[PDB]
Amino acid sequence: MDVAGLTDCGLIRKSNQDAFYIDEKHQRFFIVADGMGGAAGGEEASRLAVDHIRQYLETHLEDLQHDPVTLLRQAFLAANHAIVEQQRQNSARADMGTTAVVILLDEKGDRAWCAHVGDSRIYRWRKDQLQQITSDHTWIAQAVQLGSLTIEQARQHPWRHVLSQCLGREDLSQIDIQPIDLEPGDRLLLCSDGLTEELTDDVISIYLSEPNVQKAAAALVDAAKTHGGRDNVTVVVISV
Ligand SMILES: [Ca+2]
Ligand SMILES: [Ca+2]
Ligand SMILES: [Ca+2]
Ligand SMILES: [Ca+2]
Repeated sequence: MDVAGLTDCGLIRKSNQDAFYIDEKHQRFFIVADGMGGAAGGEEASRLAVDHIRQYLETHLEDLQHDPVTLLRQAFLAANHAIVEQQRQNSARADMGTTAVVILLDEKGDRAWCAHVGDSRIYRWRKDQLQQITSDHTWIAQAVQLGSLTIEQARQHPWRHVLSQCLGREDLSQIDIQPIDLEPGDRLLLCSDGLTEELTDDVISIYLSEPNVQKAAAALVDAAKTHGGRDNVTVVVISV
C-alpha cells in the first residue's frame, strides 16, 4: 500500500491554513484539515485538529479498533475541545475553526472508516469510477440534497463558502462516520476544497488513474493551480 500527501498555498492565498498527516509507520490512518479564522489563524485550528486526532488515534487504536465509530467520534471531540479551549481562552482567535476528513483502515486493510466534519472530502476511485464518499457540511449542499434549490447550479450562490459544521464549535453534534469496503487497485483521496473548487470530478479521476501516487498527488496540486489556485490545496492519495 503506497501513500502520498502534499499541500500548497495556491496562487492567491499568502499563507496555508490547511494541514495533513499520514501515519507513515503503520499506514492505519490519514488526516486532512482545512482551517479558517484570522490573527492567525486558522492554521492554529487545523494544526490542533490534526495533532489531536492523530494522538487520540495513536493512544486508543489498540483498545478501540473493534469499535471504530466510537473511536473516531472521541478523536474528533478531543480535537473539537482542544480548539474550543484555545478559543475560550484567546479572544483574537475566538472564531477559528477547521474542517477535518479522516480515513481509518481496519487492521486487515479491506475496510476503511471515513469520518468528516466540513467540506473537505473523501473520494474512492475504483476501475475508472470515481465516487465521493462524504457529503459536504455546507448549507447549499444540504439544500440540493433536500431539495429544492436542487440546481447544481449550487455554487456560485454566495455560500458555497459557508459551512454547516466545523471543528471548533461548542455546538458540535454531527460527525459523519461511514465504512467503505476496499479492493486491490482502489485509490483513496482526502482533499481540502482547494482541490475541488478548481478541479471537476472528471479531471480528478484522470489524475487518480496514475498508478504512481507520488506523481498523482503532485499532478493534482499542479492542476489545481493551473486552473486558478484560488485557495490552499491539500491532497492525500492512497493506493490500496
Ligand atoms: Ca481555509
Ligand atoms: Ca467551500
Ligand atoms: Ca479551503
Ligand atoms: Ca478556476
